[PDB]
Parts: sequence; structure tokens; C-alpha cells
Amino acid sequence: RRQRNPYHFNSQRFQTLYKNRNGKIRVLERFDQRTNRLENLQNYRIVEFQSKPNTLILPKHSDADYVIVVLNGRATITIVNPDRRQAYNLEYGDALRIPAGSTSYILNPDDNQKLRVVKLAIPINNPGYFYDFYPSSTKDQQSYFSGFSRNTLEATFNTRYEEIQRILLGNEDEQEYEEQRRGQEQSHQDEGVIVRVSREQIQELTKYAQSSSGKDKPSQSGPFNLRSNEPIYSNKYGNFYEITPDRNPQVQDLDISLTFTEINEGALLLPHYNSKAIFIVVVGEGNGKYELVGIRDQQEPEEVRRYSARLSEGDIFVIPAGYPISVNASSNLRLLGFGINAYENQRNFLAGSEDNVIRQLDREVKELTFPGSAEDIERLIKNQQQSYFANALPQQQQQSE
Amino acid sequence: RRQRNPYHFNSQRFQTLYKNRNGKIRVLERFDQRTNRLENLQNYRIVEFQSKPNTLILPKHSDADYVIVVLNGRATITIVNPDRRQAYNLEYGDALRIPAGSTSYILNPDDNQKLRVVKLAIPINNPGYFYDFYPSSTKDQQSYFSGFSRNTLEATFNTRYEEIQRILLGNEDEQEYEEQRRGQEQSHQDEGVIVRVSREQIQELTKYAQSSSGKDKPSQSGPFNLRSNEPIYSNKYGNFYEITPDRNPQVQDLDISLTFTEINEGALLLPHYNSKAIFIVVVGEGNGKYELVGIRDQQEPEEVRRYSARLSEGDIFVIPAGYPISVNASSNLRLLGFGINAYENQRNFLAGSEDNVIRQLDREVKELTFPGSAEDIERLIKNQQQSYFANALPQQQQQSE
Amino acid sequence: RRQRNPYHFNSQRFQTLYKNRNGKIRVLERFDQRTNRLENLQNYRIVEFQSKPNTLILPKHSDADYVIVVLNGRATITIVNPDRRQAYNLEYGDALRIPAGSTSYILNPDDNQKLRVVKLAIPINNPGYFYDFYPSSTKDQQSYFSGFSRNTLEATFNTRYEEIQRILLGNEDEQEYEEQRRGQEQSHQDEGVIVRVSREQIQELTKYAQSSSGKDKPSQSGPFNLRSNEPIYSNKYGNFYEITPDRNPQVQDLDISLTFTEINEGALLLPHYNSKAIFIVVVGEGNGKYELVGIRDQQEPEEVRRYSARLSEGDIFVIPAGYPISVNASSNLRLLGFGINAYENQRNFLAGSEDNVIRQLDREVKELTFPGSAEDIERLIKNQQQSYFANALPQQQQQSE
Ligand SMILES: [K+]
Ligand SMILES: [K+]
Ligand SMILES: [K+]
Ligand code: NA
Ligand code: NA
Ligand code: NA
Repeated sequence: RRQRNPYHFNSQRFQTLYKNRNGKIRVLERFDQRTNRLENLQNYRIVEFQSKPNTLILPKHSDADYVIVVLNGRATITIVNPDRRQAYNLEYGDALRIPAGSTSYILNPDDNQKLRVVKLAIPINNPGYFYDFYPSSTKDQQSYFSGFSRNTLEATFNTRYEEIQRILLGNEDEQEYEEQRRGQEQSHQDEGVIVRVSREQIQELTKYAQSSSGKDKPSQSGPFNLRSNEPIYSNKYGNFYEITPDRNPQVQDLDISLTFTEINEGALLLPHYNSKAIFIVVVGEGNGKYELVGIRDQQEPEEVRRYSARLSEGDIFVIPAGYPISVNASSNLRLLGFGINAYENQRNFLAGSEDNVIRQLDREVKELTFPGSAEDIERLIKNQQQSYFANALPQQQQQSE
Repeated sequence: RRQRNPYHFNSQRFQTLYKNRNGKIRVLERFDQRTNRLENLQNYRIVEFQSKPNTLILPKHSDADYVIVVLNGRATITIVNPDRRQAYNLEYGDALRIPAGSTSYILNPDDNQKLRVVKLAIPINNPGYFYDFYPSSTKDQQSYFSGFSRNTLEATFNTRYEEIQRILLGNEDEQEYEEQRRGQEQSHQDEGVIVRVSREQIQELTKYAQSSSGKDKPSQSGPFNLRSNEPIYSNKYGNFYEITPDRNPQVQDLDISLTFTEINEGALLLPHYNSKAIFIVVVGEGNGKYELVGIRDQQEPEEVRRYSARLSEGDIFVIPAGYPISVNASSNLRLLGFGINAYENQRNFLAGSEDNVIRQLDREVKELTFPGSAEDIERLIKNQQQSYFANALPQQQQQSE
Repeated sequence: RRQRNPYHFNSQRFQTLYKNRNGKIRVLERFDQRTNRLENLQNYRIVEFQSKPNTLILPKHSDADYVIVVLNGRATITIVNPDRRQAYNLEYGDALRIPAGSTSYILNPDDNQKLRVVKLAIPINNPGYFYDFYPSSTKDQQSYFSGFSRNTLEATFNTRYEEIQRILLGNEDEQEYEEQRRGQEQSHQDEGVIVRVSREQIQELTKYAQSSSGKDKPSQSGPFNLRSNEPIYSNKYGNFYEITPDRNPQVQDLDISLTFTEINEGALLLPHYNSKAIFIVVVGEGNGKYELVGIRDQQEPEEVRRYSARLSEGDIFVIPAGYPISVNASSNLRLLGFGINAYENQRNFLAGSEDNVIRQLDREVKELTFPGSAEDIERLIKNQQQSYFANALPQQQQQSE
């Protein structure tokens, strides 16, 4: 539409990196592609990863940090080190920092639930770009071991290339059949990087795992549910959870807050602005619209600019620091918030009866600030008795189907 | 002149953002406009803001940090939060960090003194660019509330748009008279973002205010006078004050030192270099010349480069780390220094008899370093018995008017 | 060769900045010249500095930090401050942070040993660019004092320009003879910035110096030998030393680890990857080859990319975080490692029997990960009983000369 939305990143702007019959691994366009208004976010990327019941992403390490949030189902994740090796179950809500270089792999042990993970990634080397290192050799990726010379591999493993090749790599087989339809496996596990897993294996693999279930609190060891603490804002229109970095060792070096806002249908996250935090917002569920307010630099009276977009499962949108936002709900809307620059943030609501900086003004300034009489503004301001969330005067039925 | 001055930012390179009859709000060209030698300063901007007696900037928040220094007069500043609301008087000399997102507004309660504020700003979102958010609706800026849809505003305030509009915004009135001359007000306060204020109001507004007067010391709460501590360098040619970040909680996260150098007429801030700190220097008062020394990369003997410029009330100039500087005074010259990267800085004077790194040399190296005999250099070096500042052999009168 | 090596910086890509008959001062091309894959290293530069016995670099300060490592011989370094003045002997192995702005100069007191220093530099002002400030006036560089005006110099030193000029600078002499051959001196010390020194002087100059000899431990005061601690990895194929930033006050603000890997002939630093650290690797001695593994983004099965290069005294190469590396040795190969982003790094070996993350995998995942049976992989993996370094099945003789 005339006057576009730089800050809106619909579902579609995910580029598939990897689809096989067991899961997908999408990544979102670089925040600074079309826009040049989102430069401070040049490093961050958003990955959605998805898998089907009883499945396994093969071991991977990346040149990037990861903050996992399970927006759907269960997974055991394992994280492997030079020294120890770990494993956590993770339920809906759970988040987890995978540091940069950790060998990890994620199993979906559920029997009928797809796994849905959304990852913020912070590249280490180059800005907006990381890569996935697999030891596995599939028809889809090769091992890094392949990038070594036979001599080097042979010294390395202390083994005839022919034995390495047979065991770690794979042999010459340069044709094709790849037709006919049913389902089974390939090589050993449904070929590719996302493979089908046996219960035998799920049982073995989960047996080590540190169970979540109980909503674990932001520590430095295991997963932490974004609903662990009591809502920060809670009433009968929604819930607002949030873990600020300073109270969360696992990410405090990344200076990320994480939020989980549930907006009930016909409800409205009343307008606020984030004082220093740039928020990357992720739709898990529901439908709605938002209104972000900017000053159109463009290039008489300084014009403000609404940047609106419909919302739905999968979309990303971004909230620049200082920019007032508000968010509707046609259907029960659930949002995941990655707040960059979040340490010391303060969310300033602009309506209703808490953290309302407009009311916190000096009487006589309200006076000078708005055309109404002082008293008219206290009354008006006070007409919204709900805080944080309210009713949005929703649409409904009447002579309608 | 042939061989320009990248580092000099005369008064003129201020772009007005806002002039009405009550004050101005200028901002300085981005440090990396013409030059590409000033990249590390790409984020910082310098705002001068000015107002006339009994006046008020309307409430504003920005997507940027602010370090205020009052180079002229008095002001009450208020800073408003989701929770509390504060207010300080500020006299000449006082500085104050306005964090990013703080609702603030500045009154000039004086009866005949113009208020002069110089702000370093550090944008949060985008590099070299911030914006001003006002709830006010004037003939000059609109409210961010205007960027919301009527439906959204109506849910928000819990009020008929028509009542919001009447009280918080303003109504349709699409013509003009804007002629005839006298002075009074407009709407309620002299229209625009800088408005005329009543004593009734000044009295009320200042009644909360935490008075400065007494030269408050670098804390984390209120304003701090850049002359609070005893001069760091003081003799009969000038005074050199400076608050390093590590001894100043309010900015220590920004890693800014602030200086206040008064150079007496015909005096001379002897040549030094800042070891890590990049200094942004601001002329409050007086006239003089400076000499900055660089190595002209250009593109036989490596050539050095003087970058000189006359000085006067309002000018900015910048001192790259490591680059030797010296500053004259035709008239009593008063400078405000924003030292970026200032934590652990050490100012190395190169003449006179303190912090003189040339004299700190090994005898026998002086020997090898300069053409003179060792003894000739100790004597010479020692011919300047004043430290830090000295006499500049000024110009004066003789058969002259 | 088709498919170039961005990460390889042979000896040749050093640009001489300064050669006279007493030493050279080379600097390496900006890590982001040809490549745009090395952006996070845009600031760092590598300087090799070399001098001949009984010599002196004249006093210099830079707008950049320095981490010195002596890869050959001995030096006294002096570091001069506004306040105190210091001096350390430094033997092979020793490293030292010269902060930004420290007046320093380096003497080579040895009688027959050339001094070889390799410096990582981190510019302060501009990214990839620093400059050298000398008070000396040679036929090669001028003093910064020259960049001041006569009036300014005269106030400064409190001396007739004609006396300054005679003692600190040098006088007009605008011709040439610069022929005939023997050796002696010029002006006072072999002209230029690197000069010939007397024993009389070496004796005097070293008399202050804090002797190294004993392998001093990472403190915050003096030089620290990169072999101070016991090897981190040691067996009969090499030694691997490393000082991580958190255990080394002098650099912990720079977040640099330093390594010293000695690979014995026919030995092999087995393949690993650095989890967060980007390593800048410097060849002191020996010959060999390396294999770095990357994912060629390029632009069916994701291709990996070997980036190989022969090695020899002087070469630089770089190891991106996460990228597996391995290094051979034709001759006793000695490497200096500048690990950027090194705080919390963990080196993951991929072969042999320590810190082997492949073996740390879950049995049943190895199962799914490689084509071999689980048991075949444990056996194979276990066929390399040496850790860290091993034998490379080297080349040798047979019907050969
Ligand atoms: K929010
Ligand atoms: K200064
Ligand atoms: K290494
Ligand atoms: Na063997
Ligand atoms: Na109502
Ligand atoms: Na005199």
C-alpha cells in the first residue's frame, strides 16, 4: 500500500533453507534488506525450525548464538561439548540459549505433535550471516570432514581413507531412482538432515534428559519458561510476561529481554513505547492488527506515521525504541518478543491507570500540552480504568455469517 | 582554504530544526557528512537548544540519550517516568543525563536570561538519527496519538473520538490569518512547541524542583556542575575541570568525560594529546584560534598537518585521539569538552613542567631524538616553568584603534 | 588457484612503511581489502617490526592499542607516561600491551641478534587506520611540533623559534649528496627513525629495565611469556600454549587470547574449531600446510570448501569462528595466535581422545549421524589414541636428494 511497512515481516519473507518430509528450517530476510532504517538489527536473524513427531535434526554447530523459544509442542534438545553432554526436554513456552559452537541436535519425541521453534540468532563472524556445520553426510549436506584432504583425514582418524569413507562419509554412487511412493527410511534414517527416529531411540535419548514440565526459572544451566514468573501485566484482557536480561544469566551478555504477551480476543495491548529496547515480535498464534507510530522524516507540522499490518501465525514485526505501539486481537493473539538493547528498558504506557507517563505529568503542563482545560484532561485520561490491556470494542455478528 | 578542516564545525553547520518566537532548537551536521575521517563519531550528534525567559518546551521523549550542559542562565528541567516524576533547577555549569525514553520538558523560569543548553546525543535505533516524540498537538507538530486510528484511540482512551479530538488533539480549521503584530498567546500558550509561561505556572512548576545552586557532585540522581571538583589544572592563565566516566555514575555507561576549560585572554592551553579519548569541543564564550596536528596520509619525510580555525561563541571542533592540540584566547575563552572513549584517558602535555612526557624521556633518548645536545634540551624543555596553561605573547595596541 | 583463499595473508601482503639500514616496519593489508568475508576484523591490523643489533626506534605514540609478541631475539622496551617511565627487557616469547597514547621506543641491545616483533593493533579513531606520532625530526619524518605555528611553538616552549628550531627541529638545508659507501651515523644517530646506538647508551638505557628472563606470568604490569603456563595441550608432536583474556588483566578489555603452538616436524595439529574466537595466526618459524573448512555460500548437497595454503616464516592466516582447521609441519612450525572474541572460547577437537565432541555424542546419534554401524564408529573414532597433535604420515626420502 502507498507508504509501505519496513517494520513488518510477514510469514512469506521467510526463505526455506531446508525442507524434507520430516521438517523444515526457514530463516527470515535480513532486517536491513529493503529498509536501511533497521541497521542496529543488522546482525540478528530469525530462524523458525519445524519438525514432525518422532524426528531428529542431525548434530549441528553454528557460528552464531541462539535463543530458542518453543512456540508449539515438545522436544528433547541435546548440547554436546568437548567435556560433558547435556539434554533437556522443552515444553511450550521454554527458551534456551545455545551458545556459539555448541554441538547440538533436536529430537521431537512426541507421537502426534509437530515441534515449532523460533530462534533469534546473533552471528559471530559476519553480520547477518552464519552457517550450519554438520558432521553427517547426507544427500543434502556433506560433512566438514569432506573438506579435508584424504591425507589429512587419514592422519586425523588414523585410518585408511577407504574405512573413513565407508564409516563417516559415504561412497561413490552417481545416479538416481528417487521415485515410487510409500515411506520407510534411507541409508539408515529418513535421508537428509531431518530424519525419522525409532521409539527404541527416543527412549534411549530422552533417558538422560533433564525434564522441564515444571516452569523452570531463568538460571544459567537449563531451559526457562517465559511464563515462569507471574505476569508482569495481568488483567482480564491479556497476560504480559517478560524476563529482563539482568535477571537472566543465560542471556545477560546478549542484553535481550524476552516477552510473552497473550492478548485475549477483542482485547488490546494499550499504546506504549519501549524506552531503549528495540523489540522483535513473533506471532505464535491468533490474528490481529497493530499500529506503530513513527515520525516520517520523508525527504509545515511534523507528520507522524502509522505503520499498520494484519497479523497471523508466523509473522514478524519490529518495534523501534521510542516508537509507540498498540496491538489488537481478532483471535487469541500470542506474541514472542525479542527485545534488543533491553537492559534498563522501561515500557511507558500512554493510556489507562498504570505506568501512564501522560498522567504522571505536572498538572499545569497537561494544561499547556493539550487544548483541553487541565480538569478536562484528568477526567479524560481517567476514563480508562483498565491498565496495560483493555477492550477493543471488537467486531462481531448481526445479520451476518 | 587550500587544505580544509574536517574537524572544525563552525556555528553555521548547525541546522535549525525549530524556530518560533520563544526559542530555537538547532542540531549539528552529522560528524561524518563531508569527512569520512570521523566514523567512530557517526552516532553522536550535537544539539544546541535555546529559549527566552519564562518559556516552556512541551513534553518530549527521544530515541537517544542526552547529556545536557547549561552554558547560559537557569532552567527547571522535569523528567517524567511511568512511576515517579522529577525536577531540577540547573544553573550555569550544570550537566545532566536524560536517559533514552524519559518524558522531559524544560522551563526557563528566569525573568530576563535566555537559556542555553548544549546536548550531546547518542541515538539508540539508527546511527546519527533520532526523533522527537510530543503528545502535544501544535500548528508545528502533531501528537503520536494522531498516528493511531480513531477506533484505536477510542478503545485506548475509552472515549468518543470527538471528545479525545476536542481535548487531546485539535479540530478541523483549514485556513489562515497569521498577520498583525503585538504579542499574546495562541490556543492557550504561545503556539508551537516552545510556549510562553505564566509566573503562576513557573511558581507551581518550580515548587517541586530540587534546587541546584550549590555545586552538586557527580552522583546518579540529579544535575552535576562541571566545576564541582577543584580544577584539575589551575594556574593564572586558566582553569581545567573534568569529570572522568569512572567517577560519574550518571554517564559511566556512555564512557564520556566532560571538561570545562576556561582559557584567560592571551593565555594558551599548552599542546597535549588525548591518549584514547576523542574530544568534541564546544565554544560557550570568547574568541581564539586552535592548532590540531595530524599526519596527512594524503594519497619523502612524512608530513604533519595543522588544522587551524578561528573560534567564537557556538563553534564545535573535534580532537581525534592522539592528535596534539593547543588553543589560544583573544578573549576569555570557555570550552565544553565531550570526550568519547574517555575511560582511562590520559592527557599528555608536551611543554612546560607537569605531565610533560617529553621530559619524562630517558636523558640519552632525548639525546638521540632531537638534534640538540642532551643538556641543551633539558634547559630548553625547562624554559617553560608554567604548566598546562601559559602566556601566548598576545596581540594588543600601539598606534592602533 | 581457482577458488582463492580470502583467509590467507602471505608474507608478501605486508606493505613496507619504513626501511632504513637499521630496521624495517611492515604492516599487513587491511583484513577487509579483497574479501568482504572478514568484516568483524576490519579494525585489527598486523605490524611486523624488525631491527638490527644495537639499534633504536625513536619515541612514538599511536592512536591504537598494541599487543607485542617477540618472535625473535631480545629488546628493551620503554613506555613513557605524563607521570612515571618504565622499561622491560623482553626475550623470545614475551608479549606486552602498549596502551593507546603511551610514548614508547624499542632498543635492540643484542650484539648479533635481529629483533622481530609482531604486533596486533586495534585503532582508536578510525577503523583499520592509525598513525605514528614522533617528536623526532629526521630526513624521514617531521615532528608534530612542526605542525604548530612559530608563534605557537614560541609561546609553548617559551623560546625564540630560532632556538627551538636549532634544538628540537632542524634547519633549512635543501640539497643532497647521499652517495659514497661505508657506515657511520648521520646528524647524531644513523639518520631516520631507526638509528644506531652506542653501548654507553645501551648500558645506560637497560640499567632501569625490569629484566624478563624468568617466564613472567600474565599480570597487569610487565611482559608475559606466552609459554609461562604449562602447555594447555602437550604430547610428543607439539605444544599448545594459550592465555585466555579472563586470566590476563593486561588485555582482558580487548578480549584477546594469545596462543603459541609448536608443531613438531611431520606432526599435525588435529582438526578443531574455535567456538566463538576468530583467530589471527602468525608464522614465526618452519614450513607447513593448513586446511580450513568453510561452507561455500557461493551465489543440491551443501558443499564445504577447503581453503589451503603453504606456510612459512612471516605468513598470516585467519581462522573464522566455527570453521574447522588443521595444520601440518614439514619443518618445526611455530605459530602465534591472536584470538579475537576469545572470552569464553572453547576449542573443539574432532579427532583423537580428548575434547573430542564427535565421541561426546550420544551412542544412538552417532548411529543416525554417520553411515557406519554405531560400533564401527566407536572403534574408528578410537583408532586415534593421540590427542590434540598426532603424526601426519610425513614425506621423507627414497631414491631422492
Ligand atoms: K511490547
Ligand atoms: K582537551
Ligand atoms: K588454533
Ligand atoms: Na599408523
Ligand atoms: Na465503553
Ligand atoms: Na617571555
